[PDB]
Amino acid sequence: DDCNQTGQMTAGFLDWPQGTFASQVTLEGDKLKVERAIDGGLETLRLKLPAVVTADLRLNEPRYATLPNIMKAKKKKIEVIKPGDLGVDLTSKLSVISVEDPPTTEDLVAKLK
Amino acid sequence: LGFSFEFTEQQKEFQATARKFAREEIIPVAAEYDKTGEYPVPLIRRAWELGLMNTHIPENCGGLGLGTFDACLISEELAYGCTGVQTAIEGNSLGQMPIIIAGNDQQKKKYLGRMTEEPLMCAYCVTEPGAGSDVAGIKTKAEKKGDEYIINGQKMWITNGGKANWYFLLARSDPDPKAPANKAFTGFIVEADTPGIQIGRKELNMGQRCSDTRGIVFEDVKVPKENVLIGDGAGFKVAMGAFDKTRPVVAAGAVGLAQRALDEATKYALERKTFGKLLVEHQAISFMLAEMAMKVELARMSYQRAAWEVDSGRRNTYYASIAKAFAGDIANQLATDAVQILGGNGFNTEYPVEKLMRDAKIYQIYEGTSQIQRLIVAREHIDKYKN
Amino acid sequence: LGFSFEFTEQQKEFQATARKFAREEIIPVAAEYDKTGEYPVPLIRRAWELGLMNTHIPENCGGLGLGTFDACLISEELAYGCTGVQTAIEGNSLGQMPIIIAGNDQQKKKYLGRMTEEPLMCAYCVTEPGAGSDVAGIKTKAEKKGDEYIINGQKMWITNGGKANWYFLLARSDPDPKAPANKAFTGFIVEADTPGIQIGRKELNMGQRCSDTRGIVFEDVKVPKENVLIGDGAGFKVAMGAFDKTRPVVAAGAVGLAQRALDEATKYALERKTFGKLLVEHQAISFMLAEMAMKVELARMSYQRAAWEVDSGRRNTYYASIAKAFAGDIANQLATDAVQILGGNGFNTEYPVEKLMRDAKIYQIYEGTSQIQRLIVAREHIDKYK
Amino acid sequence: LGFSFEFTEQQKEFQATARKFAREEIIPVAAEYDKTGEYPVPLIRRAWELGLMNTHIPENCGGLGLGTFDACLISEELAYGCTGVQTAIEGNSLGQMPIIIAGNDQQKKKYLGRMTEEPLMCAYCVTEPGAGSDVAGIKTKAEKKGDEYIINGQKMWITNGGKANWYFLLARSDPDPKAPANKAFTGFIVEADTPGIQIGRKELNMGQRCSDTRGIVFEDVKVPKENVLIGDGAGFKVAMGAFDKTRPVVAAGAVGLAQRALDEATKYALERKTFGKLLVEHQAISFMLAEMAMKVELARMSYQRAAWEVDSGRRNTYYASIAKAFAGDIANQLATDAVQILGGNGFNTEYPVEKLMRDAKIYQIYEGTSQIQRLIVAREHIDKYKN
Amino acid sequence: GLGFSFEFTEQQKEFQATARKFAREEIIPVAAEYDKTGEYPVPLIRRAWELGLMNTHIPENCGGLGLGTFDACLISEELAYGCTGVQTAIEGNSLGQMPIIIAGNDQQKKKYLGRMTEEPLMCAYCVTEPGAGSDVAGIKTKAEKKGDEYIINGQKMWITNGGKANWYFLLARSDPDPKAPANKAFTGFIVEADTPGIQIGRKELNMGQRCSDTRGIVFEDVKVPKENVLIGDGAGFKVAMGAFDKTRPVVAAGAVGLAQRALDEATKYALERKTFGKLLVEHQAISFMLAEMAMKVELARMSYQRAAWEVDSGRRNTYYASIAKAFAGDIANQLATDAVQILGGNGFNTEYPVEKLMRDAKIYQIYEGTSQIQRLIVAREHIDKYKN
Ligand SMILES: Cc1cc2nc3c(=O)[nH]c(=O)nc-3n(C[C@H](O)[C@H](O)[C@H](O)COP(=O)(O)OP(=O)(O)OC[C@H]3O[C@@H](n4cnc5c(N)ncnc54)[C@H](O)[C@@H]3O)c2cc1C
Ligand SMILES: Cc1cc2nc3c(=O)[nH]c(=O)nc-3n(C[C@H](O)[C@H](O)[C@H](O)COP(=O)(O)OP(=O)(O)OC[C@H]3O[C@@H](n4cnc5c(N)ncnc54)[C@H](O)[C@@H]3O)c2cc1C
Ligand SMILES: Cc1cc2nc3c(=O)[nH]c(=O)nc-3n(C[C@H](O)[C@H](O)[C@H](O)COP(=O)(O)OP(=O)(O)OC[C@H]3O[C@@H](n4cnc5c(N)ncnc54)[C@H](O)[C@@H]3O)c2cc1C
Ligand SMILES: Cc1cc2nc3c(=O)[nH]c(=O)nc-3n(C[C@H](O)[C@H](O)[C@H](O)COP(=O)(O)OP(=O)(O)OC[C@H]3O[C@@H](n4cnc5c(N)ncnc54)[C@H](O)[C@@H]3O)c2cc1C
Repeated sequence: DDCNQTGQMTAGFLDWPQGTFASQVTLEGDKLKVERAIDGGLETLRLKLPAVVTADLRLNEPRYATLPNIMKAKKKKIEVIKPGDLGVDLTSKLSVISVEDPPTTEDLVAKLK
Repeated sequence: LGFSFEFTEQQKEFQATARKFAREEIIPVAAEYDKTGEYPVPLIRRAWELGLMNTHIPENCGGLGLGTFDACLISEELAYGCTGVQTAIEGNSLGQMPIIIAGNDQQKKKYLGRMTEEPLMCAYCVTEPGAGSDVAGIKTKAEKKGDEYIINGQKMWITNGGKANWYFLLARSDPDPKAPANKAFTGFIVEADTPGIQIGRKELNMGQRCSDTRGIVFEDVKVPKENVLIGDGAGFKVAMGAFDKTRPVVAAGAVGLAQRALDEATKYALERKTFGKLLVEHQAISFMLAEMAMKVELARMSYQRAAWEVDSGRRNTYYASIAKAFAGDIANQLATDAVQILGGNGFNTEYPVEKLMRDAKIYQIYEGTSQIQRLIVAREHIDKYKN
Repeated sequence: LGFSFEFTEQQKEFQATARKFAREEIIPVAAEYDKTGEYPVPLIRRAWELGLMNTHIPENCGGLGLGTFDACLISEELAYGCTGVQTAIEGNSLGQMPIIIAGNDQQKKKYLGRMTEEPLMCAYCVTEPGAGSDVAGIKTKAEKKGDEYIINGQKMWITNGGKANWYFLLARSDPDPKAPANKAFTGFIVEADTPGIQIGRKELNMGQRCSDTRGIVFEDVKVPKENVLIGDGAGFKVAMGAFDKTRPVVAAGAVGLAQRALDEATKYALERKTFGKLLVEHQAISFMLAEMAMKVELARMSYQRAAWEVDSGRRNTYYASIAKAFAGDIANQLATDAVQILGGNGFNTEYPVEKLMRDAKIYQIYEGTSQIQRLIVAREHIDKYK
Repeated sequence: LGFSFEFTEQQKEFQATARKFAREEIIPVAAEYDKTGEYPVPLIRRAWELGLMNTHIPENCGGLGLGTFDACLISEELAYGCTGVQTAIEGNSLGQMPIIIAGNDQQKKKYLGRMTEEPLMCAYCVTEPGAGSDVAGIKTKAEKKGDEYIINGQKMWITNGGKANWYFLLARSDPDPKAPANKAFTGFIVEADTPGIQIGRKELNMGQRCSDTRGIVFEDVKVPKENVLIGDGAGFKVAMGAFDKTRPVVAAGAVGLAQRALDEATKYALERKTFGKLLVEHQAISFMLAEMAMKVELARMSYQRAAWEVDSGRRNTYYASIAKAFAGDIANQLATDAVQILGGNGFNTEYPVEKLMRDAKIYQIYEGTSQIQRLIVAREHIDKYKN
Repeated sequence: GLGFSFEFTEQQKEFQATARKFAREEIIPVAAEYDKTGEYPVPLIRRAWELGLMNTHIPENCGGLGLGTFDACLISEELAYGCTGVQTAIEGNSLGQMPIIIAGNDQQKKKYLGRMTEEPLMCAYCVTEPGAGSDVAGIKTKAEKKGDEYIINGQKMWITNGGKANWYFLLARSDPDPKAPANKAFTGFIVEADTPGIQIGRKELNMGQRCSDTRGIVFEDVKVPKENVLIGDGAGFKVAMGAFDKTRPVVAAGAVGLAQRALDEATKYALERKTFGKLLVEHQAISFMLAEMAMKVELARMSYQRAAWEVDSGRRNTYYASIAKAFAGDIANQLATDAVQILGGNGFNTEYPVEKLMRDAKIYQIYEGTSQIQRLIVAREHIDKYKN
């Protein structure tokens, strides 16, 4: 869906601070130092620590599901539940109308802009 | 009970890892290693770190104790990146298999254990300069002398031949030529740093060039008696039992390559225009791609069938030799056509298909040639009908 | 889960019945029926009794309600005995399929129901003197004309054409030649003794001679609006939809005959001697035998796969066209090969293989020729790369 | 010298006669004779009249004294009409050849002359139920009893077997099983109405249905020693030597069948439309016709090669067996493909291709099987290299 | 005339022995070094020129021998048996020369054919482009007439002898209107390699025929004198087309030379290597393979002979040359892989002759018109006999 909303939105409902698009993370006790990727470069933040952080590309290189551990993970547990339980609705005043397909230098810097 | 062509979720996650490593780490350097013919160490160590090697080794030796089916789905993925590197790490199951199927409890925790601890290679040495297909014309002699044996002779075309910690070794036990093959040969576990052993220079072949292959000369090589596999004369059964569990994996290798050939030819056919149209709009090219797709899909199932039969406890000689003969064959057919569709570019050394043609030819020769596969299938077939 | 290549215990039961029927009852008379070419009415009825026919009809309508994978099982066993016989039987599933997948409960209870209660036949009418492979080329006209349509035109090569109770018919219901396949064809069920329906002479083909294949014309044939399949102009979608669940089975037919070819050839090589040796002991003949084995095993898996795909919920189009394409070709290779092994005898009518060769050519033609199959596969394949 | 692929002017007109005949007189009745199995006596007599039969018979017996190349080009034009009717005409030259090459002047003027005088048939007799391919395994007894031999046994599959004035018969004289083929069998000429000769019924084959093909039984049959060909135990050479001059014309038969199937598929593909285009505008149909026309053209040169070789004093064996193998294989390939191009019409009896496919199959079998043709080629070939 | 003959002229038996002696005494001994290194085999090319086995189509009045297409095929088969890389480098000359032979004037022929007579210069056929090979009519290299010259702008791809050539035959787009047909859109030039504007690219690295140089060439403002245009403006596509009648058979002879080498190798070896107690040739399957391989070669040989005989007779031979190049190329690949196969593991190994033959052969189904293209031509020729 290319959204970029859930992290932010979760952080709002808990009223916790959000550290969006993180390139780096540290605990400084009951505070998180969060580097984040903004348009010009990297801004740094500090957050009181119930917190919400959304991983950006830069943050890390994810690891491989190691064959041994794929097996070991078949043991570990997974509680399976409903949204109805947690006390959440679901009904949605959004609706998709459609999903189509994509289709001098004075003109050109104009047609990039 | 019931036919199923769907993987376990465990196998899916295996395939996904195998495939992440194949596309991400093998492919981007596979031409580089084919060009230099250098043994691909960093990748073998990575694959070992990921748990993708020595997959048959049982749990009580610190192994994963996984099926023939799992090896096959894994190794199709590695092959798709490169059959040179897939063959390298396949050499281990080959050398290991006899010990897994024929070794005692100390033999097993000794030679299998170490594979669990570091990434060491092993190889299977049977072929000699005078015999490959006719395994029963092996003439490397092995004499009992007290508490041990004296191995004398020369082995050819051995994968990991210069890279192995240890060898499965098959050698002629009995001088009597009236001796039945089935009881004429002994099979050993033979550490590679034994005195007498002379590994040769790297063999330069047309294909799978980064894989290590070489001749070995054994002179007066002392093998401790408690590394004999089952007994004297026992080797021939042992060596032959191995294939059940390894032939499917070689076939699965071939489809890997065929699949690669198919994707490379299908991408190009969607870019290149001739006479104002994409190549896919040329019925002859579609016909070609269809047939490649047919051959791959059946090749795939065939190795899937052989892997399932042995995993079910049954023996699979018929099905496995079907899979190798067909896979071998269609890997080659698919390599050339991929070259052909790419055209002039396909014949060039910076496009990725030319390597596949060169890599592919091996699959009609090692691990049993296209001819001796058909004798095996014919023999199993005929036997179903006689009293 | 995991992969499995084992039949279910109940499937083995089906297979067992089908094998025993084919070898005990079909084989003994298959050659007479090939010589004479008369429609094998006993064995049909008999197949009907043993439950090896109309396997697709849901229990809803007193059918046995089995999948495509079961229909393939049985069809291979029947075909091993005879593809003429086995074709006439599959003729009925061809006819049923469009109603099975696209009828309402009335249409199903009515036209599938009756098949349950007695061994009635039925046929699939699409091919025409001018179009076969190109289904959007059919010209047979249906004009809406009240609470009913009027059918005009000529179909051709209809299995069971002259032995059927009713027909799936497909006709050009939009006269504007610019209209698409999707909107231009309506598909009907059509009772055979409807006035206008003129059934032709029996056609005389190379093979599957006991099969009833014939032409049939329609002159102002009236068909009630109650018998339209999904609605006006859904004929194409419908006719097309049948193929997923029929082609796998046509391929099992091909595999059956392949198996038979190979069995005959192998028996003969084990007992015939030349240059002092059983034919088996010549490396050439061995290699032949082995290559044929290969082909069969592979052809069988291909169909088993397509069937499972469709029984599992999903479209099997790519898979079913691969199985058809390959089973059909290797059937023709096996049969001429099997003739080759028997030598002079092989070319002779008093031996069983010569028949196989004449039977097997059809499997590269009907239900979509080898070439059309390949277009489909290319299409399915290629679309996966954009 | 210099290569040439142009006919003599005579050869060109011989071709026209045979083509006039086949297209006017054979073609419009061929399917009728196929449907019925009636031995086509009007056409044989007609072919005899036009000098298109017994063409190998020397001049000094009143035959045309033509060469193998001539007989080949005639034989193609005939086969194109029908291989049922031309196999019956060729039968004659098969019966006549072992007398042409190995008979004495008496033998020739008597048994060849009558062929020259009226439309008689003769036949060739070697095959038995027990053997066809393995000629050195024939068991028909030929014992020296007087100024004669007594002939006991059974021949099977004999073209014109029920229609011949006389037979070339091959039977095993030396009863010591330890004797070579070289010395073991005798060739004979045998008047058909000799007593002791019981001719069985017309066998029914898939194809060449108008050709007459049957078994002959030989109960105590008395043959004059005069009807021996050169002497005792020389029968194998004579029957082997016949093939140089016959194997080429069989190949030319195959090609005629091939050329017919090509034309029919071409004529049709230029009239049938599908998906808006003519068949011929679908690249795959184009490629089939193109692979077909390649195949006919190469088989023709091959039989032409082998005719020329022998017509010029040379031994044929390699070039004749190549052309026999190849013409045979491709006729079968051409017939299915022609049935294929015509679709459902192809499969049906009202069209000319269904016949072609059933006719085409004996070409892999008789006058030497496909398999043994390769044993011959193999052999001739390996022999240029044995130093 | 007289009937058929498959007998060489005495004179042609003499050409045959010379090419063979060369191929066998001089090429064979060194082809695997030149294949291993990609080194352009200058001695052998000079030695083949010396011996008059090169530029043989050149007519006598330009200093050549004016040999036919049959003669040229004999000789190539012989060279190709030794090495296809070498023979391709020799052969390129004929391809470059051919449009000048068939379409050049007296000043053009004398000047540019004639110089080939007195030194072993090379020339090249400059057609294929990054974007078009099979579809000749898709080439876009520009030629605009500006003065009594033309100015060539374009890039060329896969040019055999491309960086070794005294001059080039070059095909270029003369007509800017893209709607302009192939019969009007193109003009063929003779271009001297040392013209300013011409930049020879790097040696391109292929699977096979590695000693042959094949190269990209870029033309940047290249000045071409009006007198080096072939028949005139817009004749380019016919002139390039016409070169093929005389050349297809010879590349077919090349494929046959390599085919025959493969056979001879695999036969020699199957008469010394034994398995299971017997020699390879006593195993039936191997024997059958050698047999089918021998068929394949004999038939290919006749096929190209027939093509060559047709054009020497003053007939256009499109149909027959296309069967040759289709059949010869398909079977050269077939024979190569079998030869490997029969040598088992050794065959896959680089110290044995055959793997190379397998790497060498694939190009025969690509260049001088793909396998598929040849079938389109054969189809078109075949079907026209039936349109009335
Ligand atoms: C890259 C590579 C890696 C290898 N790795 C190993 C390895 O790690 N371990 C190992 O033990 N070996 C290995 N080998 C050797 C390989 O297994 C053998 O080459 C193969 O078994 C074929 O044997 P051969 O080369 O001796 O050929 P041969 O046995 O001489 O066979 C020659 C040819 O004749 C055919 N032939 C032989 N006998 C018959 C017959 N009975 N009937 C019909 N045809 C016959 C063969 O199919 C082949 O085409 C490797 C080989 C290669 C090329
Ligand atoms: C014994 C028999 C029984 C039959 N029974 C039935 C039945 O009961 N019900 C029914 O509806 N039909 C039936 N048919 C019809 C059968 O399915 C058709 O013959 C088949 O679909 C092919 O169509 P066609 O004969 O019109 O050939 P065509 O469509 O004319 O095909 C001619 C040739 O051209 C090729 N071709 C056609 N279009 C293309 C193109 N797109 N691109 C490349 N190649 C192309 C074909 O592959 C073929 O080789 C039967 C046919 C037979 C022979
Ligand atoms: C229409 C017809 C007309 C005939 N007319 C005549 C005639 O007029 N005169 C006459 O003498 N005969 C005639 N024959 C007989 C015919 O020539 C034989 O059928 C033929 O020689 C093949 O021999 P077979 O039938 O005994 O096959 P078999 O010898 O039993 O062989 C059967 C199969 O095994 C194969 N095979 C046998 N040996 C080997 C081997 N060592 N290695 C590999 N493969 C092997 C064969 O190729 C064949 O595929 C005719 C046959 C037919 C069908
Ligand atoms: C080693 C080498 C040397 C060469 N030397 C020369 C030389 O010196 N001079 C020169 O001019 N060129 C030379 N070439 C170029 C060569 O001739 C071309 O590569 C060839 O003619 C066609 O190549 P392509 O790469 O453009 O094929 P593409 O046009 O990219 O075709 C790719 C594939 O599509 C298929 N295809 C394309 N169009 C159709 C269609 N309409 N219908 C069916 N199939 C189709 C082709 O068969 C082929 O398999 C050389 C090439 C090589 C590899």
